[PDB]
Amino acid sequence: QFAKPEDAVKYRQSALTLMASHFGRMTPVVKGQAPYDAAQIKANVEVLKTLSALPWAAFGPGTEGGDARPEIWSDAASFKQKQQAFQDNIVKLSAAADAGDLDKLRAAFGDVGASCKACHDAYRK
Amino acid sequence: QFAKPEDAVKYRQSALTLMASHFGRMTPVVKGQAPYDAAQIKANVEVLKTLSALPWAAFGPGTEGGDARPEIWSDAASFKQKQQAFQDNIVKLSAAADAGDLDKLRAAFGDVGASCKACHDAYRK
Ligand code: HEC
Ligand code: HEC
Repeated sequence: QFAKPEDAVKYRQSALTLMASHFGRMTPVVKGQAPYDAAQIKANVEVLKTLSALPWAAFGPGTEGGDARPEIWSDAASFKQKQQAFQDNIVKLSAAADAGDLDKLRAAFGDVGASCKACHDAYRK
Repeated sequence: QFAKPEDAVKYRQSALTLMASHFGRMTPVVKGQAPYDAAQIKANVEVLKTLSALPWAAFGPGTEGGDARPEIWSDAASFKQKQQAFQDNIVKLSAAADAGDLDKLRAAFGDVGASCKACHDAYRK
């Protein structure tokens, strides 16, 4: 699916846009601004779970481009910990949503958001 | 998530790009050009299933834009049948992949592809 590096960039940017839309739309619920519908949030977090695993395979060898910093590949072990932190946080978010626990969902959501920002600050231009 | 029509366009384009990548990468397997790994295809078709439901909510009222033709909204019943045909075909593809049946997977894949093209020819500029 990624014949040229531009194809990997296009795919990962699309995946990250979708992941961001499914994460960000839950902000009002975790802030108490909109009612918590546990079944709807559980379904949305399943979509996010699915999406959250997709970008990383499109940052393979020779896929420099987009707004991705070169240190993703020169500091691969460190990038892998930023990715793992995020994926571990998605597991926590799923656990909270599957249990229908709003207080745990809020904590997990803030952990996910902090991991998005940590990777942005180190590896996104 | 779609405050302005441009946000709905961005989301749906991202979803359609991902859906296309997960569909298209199975072409060599259904053509007999690459070995069929039933468990890998089952996992990929689950991703595609997930993705295939996402664009349509981003073609709501007042979301004209992108390469979407206006007849999506002026002929809504007809667009809904092109969308349903495609989603019905994704159910067939999932059934084949879950059963590990390559011959059924090939048929279902060609049905999905024909439904992509049918909607493209009528509703994509
Ligand atoms: C590193 C491990 C990351 C984590 C975790 C998250 N993002 Fe990120 N993001 C990262 C990179 C290296 C890039 C640039 C990709 C490129 O090749 O250009 C991005 C990009 C985005 C984007 C823009 C996508 C686009 O349409 O171009 C968005 C909206 C984005 N990232 C959001 C986002 C959110 C909401 C995250 C947590 C849920 C998140 N990212 C995690 C690196 C990493
Ligand atoms: C109507 C019911 C559609 C079906 C079924 C499929 N697609 Fe489509 N697609 C459709 C429209 C109206 C548009 C334009 C969206 C816009 O606002 O611009 C598209 C677009 C695409 C794209 C381009 C996405 C982008 O990055 O801009 C691709 C790659 C695409 N469609 C592929 C595709 C495939 C592979 C499909 C079947 C698996 C498929 N589409 C179905 C309408 C419809």
